Amino acid sequence: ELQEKLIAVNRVSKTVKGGRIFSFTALTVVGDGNGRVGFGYGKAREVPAAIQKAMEKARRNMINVALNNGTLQHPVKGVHTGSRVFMQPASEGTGIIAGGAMRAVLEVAGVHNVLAKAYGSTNPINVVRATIDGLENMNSPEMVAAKRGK
RNA sequence: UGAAGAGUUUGAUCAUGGCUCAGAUUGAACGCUGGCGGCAGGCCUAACACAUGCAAGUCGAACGGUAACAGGAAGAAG
Repeated sequence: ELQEKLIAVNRVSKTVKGGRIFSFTALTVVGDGNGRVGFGYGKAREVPAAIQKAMEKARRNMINVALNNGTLQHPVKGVHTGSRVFMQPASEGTGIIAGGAMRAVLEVAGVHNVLAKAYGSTNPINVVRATIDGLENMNSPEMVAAKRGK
């Protein structure tokens, strides 16, 4: 299945000793379609090449996440320095909501049922890794079943 | 009876930090402009001040009476 997404495109326009920049920086997400998620970043002269520079590392970057029935069931926080994320379970027929970064990271996890909010710096390249830090913080009833007793 | 986001410090970027916008209520008020109806609201101001009128009356099954209308009678007459 295809799940891969583009979060943001940013145009670079400053002047340097090599001349004036005409480049684009991209941020993307992919995952494995079975339990892993990841992201990638990259700058290039053309947007399809920036997207590929990002996608090729977004196809390598992985972390495993406990994703019981493709849904969130507990309240969870995530952090990266100035950027914070908070995610909670939604009701029947409700879900995302929130900034375009969280909206993409949850699709590569197969999830929709989340009430999401961001706090502090809304910076995209931090709030993405703060969302992934919040998925390191995600737990499952199937893993707690292997912890209980003894 | 349930959960955000976006504009914005620069030659850049990331923190830290304040500013801003889509929204809404009202005895509102102003201007352009205004087809029907129902329901609601309509002197917050000068606790400053009024000509005029209305707004709180009524019972004769408590009653001395009779200003009137019916009915009888009397009578001035007609």
